[PDB]
Amino acid sequence: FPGIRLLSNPLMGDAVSDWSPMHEAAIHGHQLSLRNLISQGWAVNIITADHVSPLHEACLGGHLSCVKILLKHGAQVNGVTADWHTPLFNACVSGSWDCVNLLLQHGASVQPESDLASPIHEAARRGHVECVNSLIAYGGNIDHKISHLGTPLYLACENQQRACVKKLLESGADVNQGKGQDSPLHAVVRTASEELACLLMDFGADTQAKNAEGKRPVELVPPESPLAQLFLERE
Repeated sequence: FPGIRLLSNPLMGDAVSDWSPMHEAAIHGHQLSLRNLISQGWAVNIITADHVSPLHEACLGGHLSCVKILLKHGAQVNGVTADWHTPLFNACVSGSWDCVNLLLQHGASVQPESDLASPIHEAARRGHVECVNSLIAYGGNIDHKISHLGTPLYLACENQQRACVKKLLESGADVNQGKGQDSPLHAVVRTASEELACLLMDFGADTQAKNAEGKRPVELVPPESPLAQLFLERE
């Protein structure tokens, strides 16, 4: 990339490689401090040994004015850390829809290449509905299914994000797409989440779908449980 790097010295660990005063200012939302460092000739595209830029940190803190000044001075929008995080992913972590919108305005890719850090999944799993909204407005696939993770719907259910599950279903998410053959309905009955089971069913979940073990959702609940009596009622 076109930018300054901070290298680790594995033989000299006190030597700084994991931070700088630019990162320091970004993480704490000190945009005036960032201004001063920039006017002193410090690059905004400066990455730690783990490939973290000040923009990554500003986004993680929801520091909108810091994001703006970094972007103004050429901060890379789509940089990926050693953990595959993009600035957009980090904004989704923080829940700052303002930061998310601004990044998307600056052409941030809605769906980065590493399915190891999906913004829409992260937003959904955290219940950040506004962030989910912004991603969809910029082309994000509400049903994007990742191997060994699932859909945003599946993750929202798994993390008990009832308001988010409701919003995803209201926005047209496929009620029946989960993770592999484990539909969202299977997953929530297994955890005995009656709120989520009824919500999913209200939006047309398939009570007859079979999972990897060949089992319908009803077969994952105790026969005397209130869920079982609901499933039986419908059959």
